[PDB]
Amino acid sequence: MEIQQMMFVSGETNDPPVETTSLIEDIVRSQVVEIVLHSSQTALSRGTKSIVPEDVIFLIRHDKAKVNRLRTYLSSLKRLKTNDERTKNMTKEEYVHWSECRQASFTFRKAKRFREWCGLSHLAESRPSDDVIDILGFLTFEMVCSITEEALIVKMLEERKHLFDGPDKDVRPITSGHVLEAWRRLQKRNVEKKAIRNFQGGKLRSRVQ
Amino acid sequence: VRLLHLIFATQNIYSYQDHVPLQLMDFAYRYTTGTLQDATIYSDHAHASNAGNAGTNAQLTTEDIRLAIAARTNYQFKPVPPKELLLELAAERNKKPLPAVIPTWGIRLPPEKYCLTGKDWVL
Amino acid sequence: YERLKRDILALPVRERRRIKAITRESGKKGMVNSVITQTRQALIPKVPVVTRPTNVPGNSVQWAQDVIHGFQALLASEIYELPEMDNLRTRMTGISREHGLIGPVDDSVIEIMLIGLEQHLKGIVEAAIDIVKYRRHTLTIEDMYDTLEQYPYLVEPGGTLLRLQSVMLHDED
Amino acid sequence: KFAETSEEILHKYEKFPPSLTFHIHENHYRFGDQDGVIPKNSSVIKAFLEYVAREEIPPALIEVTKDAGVQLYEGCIILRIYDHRKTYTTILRPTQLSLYADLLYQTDYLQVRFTDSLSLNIETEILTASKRNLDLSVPLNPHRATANLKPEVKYPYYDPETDTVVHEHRPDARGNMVNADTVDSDYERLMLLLSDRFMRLRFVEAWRKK
Amino acid sequence: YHIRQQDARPNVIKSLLDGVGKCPGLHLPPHLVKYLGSNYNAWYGAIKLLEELSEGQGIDNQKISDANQDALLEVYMSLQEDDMFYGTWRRRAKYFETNAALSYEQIGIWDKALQLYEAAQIKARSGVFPFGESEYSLWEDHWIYCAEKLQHWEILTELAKHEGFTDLLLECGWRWIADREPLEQSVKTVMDIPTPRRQIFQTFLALQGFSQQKDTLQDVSRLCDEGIQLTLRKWNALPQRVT
Amino acid sequence: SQPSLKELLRNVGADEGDGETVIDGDVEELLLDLADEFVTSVTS
Amino acid sequence: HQVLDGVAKSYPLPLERKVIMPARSR
Amino acid sequence: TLEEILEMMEDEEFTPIIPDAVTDYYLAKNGFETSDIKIKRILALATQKFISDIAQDAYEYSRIRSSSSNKVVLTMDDLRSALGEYGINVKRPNFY
Repeated sequence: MEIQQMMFVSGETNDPPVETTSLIEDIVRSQVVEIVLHSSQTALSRGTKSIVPEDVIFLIRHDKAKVNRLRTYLSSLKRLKTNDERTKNMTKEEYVHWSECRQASFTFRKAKRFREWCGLSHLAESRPSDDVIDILGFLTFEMVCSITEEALIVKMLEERKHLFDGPDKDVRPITSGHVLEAWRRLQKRNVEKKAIRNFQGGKLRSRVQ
Repeated sequence: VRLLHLIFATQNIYSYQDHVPLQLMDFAYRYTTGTLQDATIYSDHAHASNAGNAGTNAQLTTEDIRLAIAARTNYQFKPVPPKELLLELAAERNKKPLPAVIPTWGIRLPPEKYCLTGKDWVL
Repeated sequence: YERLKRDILALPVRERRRIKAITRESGKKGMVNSVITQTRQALIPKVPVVTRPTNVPGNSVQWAQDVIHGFQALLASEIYELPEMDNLRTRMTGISREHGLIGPVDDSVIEIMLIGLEQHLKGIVEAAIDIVKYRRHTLTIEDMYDTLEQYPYLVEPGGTLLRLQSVMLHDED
Repeated sequence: KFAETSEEILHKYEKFPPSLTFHIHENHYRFGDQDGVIPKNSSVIKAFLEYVAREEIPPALIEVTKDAGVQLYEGCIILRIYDHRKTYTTILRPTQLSLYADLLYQTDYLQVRFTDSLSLNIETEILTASKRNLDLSVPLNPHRATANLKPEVKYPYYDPETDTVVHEHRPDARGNMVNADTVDSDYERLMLLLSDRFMRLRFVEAWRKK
Repeated sequence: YHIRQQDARPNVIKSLLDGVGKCPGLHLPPHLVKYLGSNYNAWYGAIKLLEELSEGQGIDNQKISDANQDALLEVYMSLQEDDMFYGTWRRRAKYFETNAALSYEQIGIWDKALQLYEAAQIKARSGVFPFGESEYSLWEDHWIYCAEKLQHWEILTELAKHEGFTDLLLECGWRWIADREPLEQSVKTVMDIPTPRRQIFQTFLALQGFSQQKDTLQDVSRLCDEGIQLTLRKWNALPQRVT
Repeated sequence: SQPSLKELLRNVGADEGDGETVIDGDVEELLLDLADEFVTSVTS
Repeated sequence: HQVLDGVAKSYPLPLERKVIMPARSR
Repeated sequence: TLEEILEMMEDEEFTPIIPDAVTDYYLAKNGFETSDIKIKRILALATQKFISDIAQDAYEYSRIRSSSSNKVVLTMDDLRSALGEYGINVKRPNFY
């Protein structure tokens, strides 16, 4: 997941070993296969084999809609403003690296391998378009950015003469346990307004993000 | 279904309301759907699914159904009387003495701050 | 109604199928439906001992020393901490041999299991914290009983809830 | 000749050994002809001693005790303890869990055609009555099943000032108080690294007999 | 460093362990000295340390003094001097029935040696005497040492039927054409972690399978070739002077 | 070989920052028992 | 007729039953 | 905020669609009496909102069914889907 490691850098933080990136790769792959399962099932229940954008935006059906619409058209807020204002800076190509992650998503061109690495045996009689490929790029990028945010949050919530061989340029922020706690947190079950059947017994449900 | 009336006859209950057979048949349909659904999942599991590795061919022997039902009754379906558990648990309760006191001809209430004082609830 | 009901049942061609279901079914060595034998047979340890008509592969003989070792562990709730791998592995081998499998657990099972466990318990305690305070406090047993009255889908019934309703002691004792 | 008493079971049912003798010498625990020894393992013998400081036989003795002794060894037990600081003895009895265990070990044979839920139920209707021919079924008069003597009371009254008053018992625990109990040589530990710290007499004493 | 893979002439471990013994004041743990001295080399750099701790001053702890003696007694057993093995034991052992049987066994009359071992364990087993954890690995292992010096190979057949290990493979094996199939698979359970002894069982049943034509010749040449190179590695781990 | 309690305390010190210190004898035992039941059922 | 009343003596069964038995007690 | 919300429930400017009598009956059923009017109107309001949420779920899931870009009926498929997306359980009706 070289793109994911770049995307993880784009969010905020640096230096994931191969472990966290392969794990995140599995995460994103699972999320996306589930999305396409649901959307294909819904379309065929409507009675059509071709995968379409109207289902998928409504599959998210949440404030998850404003940002996705902007991404297609091109083809709280104070905090995201304030953190970016703190970022403002330059040298060793400071702002330059920021752009790389933005235009190295799977949707940029490498649509083929992104289509193949994920599941593609599904819907053998049809084949989706590249518009949904770009869409999935948007969703995968947002998922990687969110996961990273929660990992950093939990990390922070946890809180002689030099021998010259320690470089004093190495840090170890992010690992399996952090991401695991974050992905527990994000599976906040439902808003809990979808689990209000409070006094009962038994349960099962799948979930995204 | 008339056979559902025939089954009612086994328990001496000939006083139904005619919504019950619809309802219990609907129920059994729902239940067996779920059952032989997850049993089909397990039949797939023996057939070593992922994002394309092999086919999916159905046999659905009895063992898979047994698996799919034991998971359900893992959290449902009032089981055999768990007597021994209750006996030992109750011996653990039935261990410490009675108060052996005399409230002297009245009622003895819990102390206020454990009593309720059912006043009109108010902010 | 009963006579007319049977006559109408005979109106269907399934009167023949109805006539055949007179015997006692479960044409097997048996399926007992009693209680005490279910209990006992679900209480003693079993042993996966094998036949050998021509060849029963596996290349590792079955043992029940493992089941005794499994039932002898200092399991949780005596100690004050969630079990570290080794204890859990010793307990599992016991259960696998006791159910009728063979072969050793392969050191990745324990870790995924610990993972699921700690996720479970974080969920529960998050629920209780959501009970006590809305937005310096300290938590009790009664709050956990409250939240296991509200949300019982979390825990599987049996064993512990009955034990939970036999630990709610009064102040003086 | 009723004999379903507690102290009388010890006073009269005495001077004969169908018992199980225990042994203590301040460090080990033993009973009967035991080749081995039990140290202070609180996982087991404290569960035992909890019961034996009361007068209940634990649920679990029964099946081994049955298969061991063919007769003259059951109904109840007494245990022979003797210290090395005297000799002492004290009695133990059933609890209805021991009795239900007396039905379990009967289930390892003839599981079919046994009508378990019927026969093993009706067995108790005879057993429980037969064990206990000493019950105390004797009434006494209250102030509630006669007349002319109904008493007065003054707790649920009506003050003129205050509304009403009641009887409510008295603890000592107040609000915002302490909740409950607490939440609960490294040179030698370094000097013992990689240390990792009579069955073969049993298989040769048989062959020396032969 | 994996195996700290020097395993060569005056290497780092030999030169580090022989530099510890020249300075008094540090007292490295005795089962690490036994491991480092046996696995790499410098056996006599380890007996310099395991005798310095035993004799001279006392270490003022019984559990460091007894773990030193066990670490010493399997250095002497590895280098096969028995006269220092049997003289360190009876300086240490506490019963009388084992100070008699140890000394009837380094002389070499093994009939009054085994009688005083079975009469040593019945001094235990509800005897009042505490007998230690070691001195119980001497009773149950030198009962079976003298019972295989005396050549009693049918009694310790049925004994090794119950526990089940290389002792069953050793006595029942040599004391192979008809019972090859139970013997062959029981070898391969123990043929991993190989030793110079276990390859002789692996080679010989490959030789008596060539006699019946079950096994080809060439395989016995390869099995003797890769087995000799393991015998070479055990020769190279020993000291220089041939003893 | 290798050169040879802070699991629950870490499971709970990372949940909150306003104290919320649980009590043993009442609460902790419950949780340990739940964990035991979970492992037994799952592996079965 | 009454033959079917005499025949209707099915005595159905389940496949599997649970038994509430924790680890600690056993 | 919050205090405006019980400044407002008292006067007629905000009186939930659920009549006071019906909510009084359902308070009483599940065991609650109090001589305030705010709280009852408030539980009324929350329930109104929850049913509105399943309403919009049904509306959109009906709007997907055909022709994205004999009148409307909220049938068992629309309901099966929305109730399912909640925690409300499976609706597998049948015939025969």
